[PDB]
Amino acid sequence: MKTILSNQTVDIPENVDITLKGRTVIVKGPRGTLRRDFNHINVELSLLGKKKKRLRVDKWWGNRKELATVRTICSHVQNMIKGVTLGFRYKMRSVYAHFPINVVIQENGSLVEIRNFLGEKYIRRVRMRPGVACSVSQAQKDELILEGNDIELVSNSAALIQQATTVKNKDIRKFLDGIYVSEKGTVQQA
Amino acid sequence: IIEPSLRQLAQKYNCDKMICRKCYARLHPRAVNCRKKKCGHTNNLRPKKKVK
Amino acid sequence: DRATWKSNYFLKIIQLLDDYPKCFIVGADNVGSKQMQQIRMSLRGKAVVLMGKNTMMRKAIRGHLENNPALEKLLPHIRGNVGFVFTKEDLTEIRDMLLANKVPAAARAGAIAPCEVTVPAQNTGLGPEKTSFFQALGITTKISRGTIEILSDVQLIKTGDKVGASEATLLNMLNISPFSFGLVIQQVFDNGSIYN
Amino acid sequence: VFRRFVEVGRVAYVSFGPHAGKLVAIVDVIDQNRALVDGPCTQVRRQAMPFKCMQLTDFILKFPHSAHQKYVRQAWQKADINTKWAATRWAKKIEARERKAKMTDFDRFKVMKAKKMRNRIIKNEVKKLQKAALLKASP
Amino acid sequence: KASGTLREYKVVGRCLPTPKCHTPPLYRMRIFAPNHVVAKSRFWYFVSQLKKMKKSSGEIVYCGQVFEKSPLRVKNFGIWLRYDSRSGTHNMYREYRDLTTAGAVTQCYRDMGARHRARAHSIQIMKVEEIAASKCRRPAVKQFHDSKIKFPLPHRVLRRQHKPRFTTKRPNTFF
RNA sequence: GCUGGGAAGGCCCGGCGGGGAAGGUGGCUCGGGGG
RNA sequence: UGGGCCACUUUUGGUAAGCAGAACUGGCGCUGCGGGAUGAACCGAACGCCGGGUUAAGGCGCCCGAUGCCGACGCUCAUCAGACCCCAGAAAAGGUGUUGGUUGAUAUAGACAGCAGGACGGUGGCCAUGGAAGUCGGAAUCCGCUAAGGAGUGUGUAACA
RNA sequence: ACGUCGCUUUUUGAUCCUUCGAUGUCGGCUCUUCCUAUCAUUGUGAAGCAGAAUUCACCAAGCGUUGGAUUGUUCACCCA
RNA sequence: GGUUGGCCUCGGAUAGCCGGUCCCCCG
Ligand SMILES: [K+]
Ligand SMILES: [K+]
Ligand SMILES: [K+]
Ligand SMILES: [K+]
Ligand SMILES: [K+]
Ligand SMILES: [K+]
Ligand SMILES: [K+]
Ligand SMILES: [Mg+2]
Ligand SMILES: [Mg+2]
Ligand SMILES: [Mg+2]
Ligand SMILES: [Mg+2]
Ligand SMILES: [Mg+2]
Ligand SMILES: [Mg+2]
Ligand SMILES: [Mg+2]
Ligand SMILES: [Mg+2]
Ligand SMILES: [Mg+2]
Ligand SMILES: [Mg+2]
Ligand SMILES: [Mg+2]
Ligand SMILES: [Mg+2]
Ligand SMILES: [Mg+2]
Ligand SMILES: [Mg+2]
Ligand SMILES: [Mg+2]
Ligand SMILES: [Mg+2]
Ligand SMILES: [Mg+2]
Ligand SMILES: [Mg+2]
Ligand SMILES: [Zn+2]
Repeated sequence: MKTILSNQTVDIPENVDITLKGRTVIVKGPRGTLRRDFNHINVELSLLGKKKKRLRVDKWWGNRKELATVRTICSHVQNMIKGVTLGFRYKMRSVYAHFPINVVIQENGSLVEIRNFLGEKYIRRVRMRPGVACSVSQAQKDELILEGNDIELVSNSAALIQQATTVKNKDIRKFLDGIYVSEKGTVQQA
Repeated sequence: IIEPSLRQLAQKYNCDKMICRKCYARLHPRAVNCRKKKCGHTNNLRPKKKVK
Repeated sequence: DRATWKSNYFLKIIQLLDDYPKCFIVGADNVGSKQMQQIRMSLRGKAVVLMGKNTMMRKAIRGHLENNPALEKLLPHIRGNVGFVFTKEDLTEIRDMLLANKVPAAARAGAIAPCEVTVPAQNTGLGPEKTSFFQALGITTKISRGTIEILSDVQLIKTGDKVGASEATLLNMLNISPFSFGLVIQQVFDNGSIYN
Repeated sequence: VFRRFVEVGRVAYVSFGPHAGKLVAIVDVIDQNRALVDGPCTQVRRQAMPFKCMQLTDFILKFPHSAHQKYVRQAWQKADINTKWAATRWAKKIEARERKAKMTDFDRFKVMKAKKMRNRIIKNEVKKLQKAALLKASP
Repeated sequence: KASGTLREYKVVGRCLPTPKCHTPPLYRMRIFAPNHVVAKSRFWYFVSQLKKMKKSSGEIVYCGQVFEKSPLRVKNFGIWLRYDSRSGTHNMYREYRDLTTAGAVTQCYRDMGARHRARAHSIQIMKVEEIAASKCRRPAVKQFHDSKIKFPLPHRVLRRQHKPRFTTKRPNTFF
């Protein structure tokens, strides 16, 4: 069955404006600019209000598979609004049983040094994605704070760190050591 | 000597998971069907066995 | 059975609200089953309390109300986990005893703490085999007279924070009063009147 | 993005089929592929018609769906589509394309003569404008 | 049975009069067939299943096409049918929108072939009925019950791909 | 030529009407906009 | 001439066989031609030497004659897709991929899914016992508060919790 | 387990279609290539995976898979 | 032995394109 119209609207806040160039959404909030294209999805994007700034996504004559993309675009756009207004902050805890994992943050938070993961002498060098800054928190002893505007980039940077500290040739249920994403949140808390 | 709350966090990514009985795929705890073609997306799943 | 159970409930509420012209609406916090029996015993000698699905309450007092007026004021007021208590006594004698018969419920895991409780420095008195819980939470203790003794006060918990799974068990073994809270009244209804 | 929509009262131009070159009004829609179609002032009686042969215009009539032909004709005649259609660039390109096809051998000769003179006068003036604009002496 | 654009036929038959019952009862059926020859053949197929009749023991007294009584009106058709799958026989209820009853039945024969690989000889139409818009059960049919229905034609594919076969301009799809 | 002596359909605002409704017009109510 | 063989269907032995043995009709042998790429037996059709017209079976992206139809309606994405009698490869069993259908059920007296509270007393119910308290087992399956609690669905504990 | 569905042609049968105016008939030696139903090695998932060791499974045939005693042996068995 | 006028050029999108013009920024 092909459904005539599947549509869904996201509400743009006042401090952020959205500009459309075809299926290319440019989000210009107070924390920067986020730009991402959706030319791989055949949808219609429209800015509705001059007062409340509504963005509506429409799919005409869609099958089940391509109705699933309507809310995917809306969720991606809402993350752009969230990123440019509040930012994205991922907190990572470095858990270990015996050898403490020493983390050194190199230039501008773009390189992460893992020294003593499970006591081995190999040095792990993980590069942050562009626009993502890593830092060592001052609140808890073993935290890493990943801050950025794009949830795609911040979360993938966090996954790079987590997958770098992977135990091999041992029982992962017993050797739980590593750096894991503790919570996912924002900056500015609003 | 891992303090318990961080022990739970590590177990979230290492232990609290489902295993496909046909292709041993490591799945999220709420999985009902395996995500992999090579077993045919079977619903023959079992919990990952604990060290307890 | 659901139709009969719902119909039985409608007959019960409508006959009870016609019988009792004075009632309080009361909110239900995290009140355990042992407490509802406690209040139900302490109340049934002279009054009755009714609790259940809020929609059953709105529907009963919307279709079978037309016999009497002044009852529609409850319709915009029965919201959330709230119910009625029906009484024939005065307001003061029922409110004060309702507030008096509080039950000191223990702190469950994953429950918020609106109150702040701090353990003092005193001889706990339990056996010298429970130091693991004190060591896990970070309380330094030494054995005195074959018992565990707290050398200084430590700030166990704050207002409005999460109770740890291994933190609530130290409350239970120490037998102190945690944050506790009962069947608190929302507002009253006296023959078509709203007060505090 | 979309500006022209299939809807009740939407006037469509028939591109091919037995009714090619006609204007019709969409009265009702069926099964996504076809529509109830009626052109009372363009000699197309009510009938089903695939959406593939339609090309939507910018004219929308106001009548309820599945209304009788009389009401469609009244809506078509009031604010008449026939004169409005003939005034559009779309229609006069259709008409121009038609008269060029029916042009005879004598007309082809006279067009060849007129085009020859017109192009020489225009292309003269282009050279003059080029030569004039070539006088740019400034820092 | 093959197909094409099916037509509705009103076929009336009866047994031959025998010196047991002088006036045997008359029976009527609605047959959707490409032509009256097939319609008469399918009539004997059905009355033989229901009653104890044969073409040789009976006769057909009438076989005329049933013209659609409102071919200018859009209506929803509910069709009850039984078909034999590769592994059994199933009863189906299906809905279609069309201007004619025979057009709706023709849609059903194509749809059963497309979705269930059912050939016409396996399909057995047992009830065709014009249903009200509020009695429809299929969402594909129901979504067209909108007095303000409005939809664009999104990605118009060029169909004259060989006239011209070679060109300078790439085709437009937004119209 | 035949057919349901075709079925529909067009015009006569079809006229005296009756009934039914809904893919519900106007109006009214509620919720969002342009001076 | 008295070696036959093949195909539809019927049919005996055999696990089966491009095996062995019968019945019936047709065929190959003795037969070319169109189609099945190719092929004794399949499908069409049987043949003097030619011109024109039309077909059969089979086809009409290109090889390669013919769709270079503004063909109709759907279904399907395959990191071994599929693609035409004989025929030249596949089963049981699975899929929360998608499509259609059957039956049943819940729901404004508010379903479903999520987030958040309650989830009790007799009773740590009886007989098993070393502890089996709801959860190692054999039987029973009740009462009250009830909105609701099973004298218990699973985790867990030696038993508890 | 009781049952039941397959695959393979490295076993052995079954058949007798090709070869009886002849296709040199076992084993070993030598040498190349191919298959994967993977013994090892690379990368992984699972465990009754603490480590060590081992077992099951996936992508996977790139690379390697040996020296000897007895036997014509193929096989077999033992030594290292 | 063929042949029987030429086309001298945006990039491309397709749920979109093409053309023109005033301010801003690039010498
Ligand atoms: K003879
Ligand atoms: K003889
Ligand atoms: K063999
Ligand atoms: K042989
Ligand atoms: K020989
Ligand atoms: K040898
Ligand atoms: K040897
Ligand atoms: Mg979400
Ligand atoms: Mg190991
Ligand atoms: Mg002989
Ligand atoms: Mg013989
Ligand atoms: Mg034989
Ligand atoms: Mg033989
Ligand atoms: Mg011979
Ligand atoms: Mg012969
Ligand atoms: Mg022949
Ligand atoms: Mg041939
Ligand atoms: Mg072939
Ligand atoms: Mg000829
Ligand atoms: Mg061919
Ligand atoms: Mg050709
Ligand atoms: Mg020879
Ligand atoms: Mg020789
Ligand atoms: Mg030789
Ligand atoms: Mg393999
Ligand atoms: Zn699997």
